Amino acid sequence: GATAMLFPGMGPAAFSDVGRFMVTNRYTRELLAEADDTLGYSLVDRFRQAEGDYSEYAQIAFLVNCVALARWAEQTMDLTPRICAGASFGEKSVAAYSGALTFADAVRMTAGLARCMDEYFRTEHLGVVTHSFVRAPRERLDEILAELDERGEWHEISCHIDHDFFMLTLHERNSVWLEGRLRSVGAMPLYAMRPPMHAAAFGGLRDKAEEEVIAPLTFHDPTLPVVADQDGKVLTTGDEVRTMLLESFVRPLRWPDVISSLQDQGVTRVCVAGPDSLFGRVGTTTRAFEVIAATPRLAL
Ligand SMILES: [Ca+2]
Repeated sequence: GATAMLFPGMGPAAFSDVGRFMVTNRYTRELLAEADDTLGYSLVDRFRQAEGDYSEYAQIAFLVNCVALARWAEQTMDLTPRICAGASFGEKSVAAYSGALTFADAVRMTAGLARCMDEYFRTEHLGVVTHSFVRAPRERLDEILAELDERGEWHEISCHIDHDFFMLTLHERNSVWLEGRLRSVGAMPLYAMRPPMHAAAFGGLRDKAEEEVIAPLTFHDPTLPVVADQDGKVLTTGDEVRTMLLESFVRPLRWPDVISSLQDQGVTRVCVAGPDSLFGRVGTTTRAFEVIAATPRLAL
């Protein structure tokens, strides 16, 4: 059966988890030089000093790391991937990986989208945050959402990851409460992310992103097909990859559709390229495929 290259969503991490990998690995070093030129700054140095978990600098560095690990894994393990897919942030990585964007343009886009989101969320949708959690069966989830409904609290399911694994976007006045409620029913809160992602309510952000960051870029046809993360559709053109990146703002990630599409495409093995402890480990993926988890730790 076929091998697919997969790019994870971006979780929070410390510079400390990857710094040594970044400056020592041959593949990261080449992409960093290209990144620094594009950006006009030393990414490693800015990332080291950065605030929070999702700075512009941490996002570009995650880009660098995932694409580096994909190349490293192909070469060192003689993978000849036939198809690829990215989840959430990983759409940006797969855009680079598939050559739908030059690596420089992918860095430009990633930086631009980071700044665009930062500016948007500093004057719009104030207080919105995205929560990731596991061991939350959907019926238990639905109970929590029905309690939010009773109090008129806005929310959207931003990611469907597994049967019991989701990301929920809502107002931060409900964050601590949600964490408690999840723990009440045996679920496990993982992390709270800002900027938030994937929500019908983010149409004005999609527009701004389109105008300021994405419209100016030249997309190229991918060198291999790309399975969209909104719905599992197989994509073969630059335009489709562009559309995917913009749809990402307003449609949820549906990882089960990505996995079942890949099964339908005759995939039996996947490599998950990047610092990840979610996408390479979740049952949705492992129940379907043999997984290679190409992490900084494996590469070292
Ligand atoms: Ca209320």
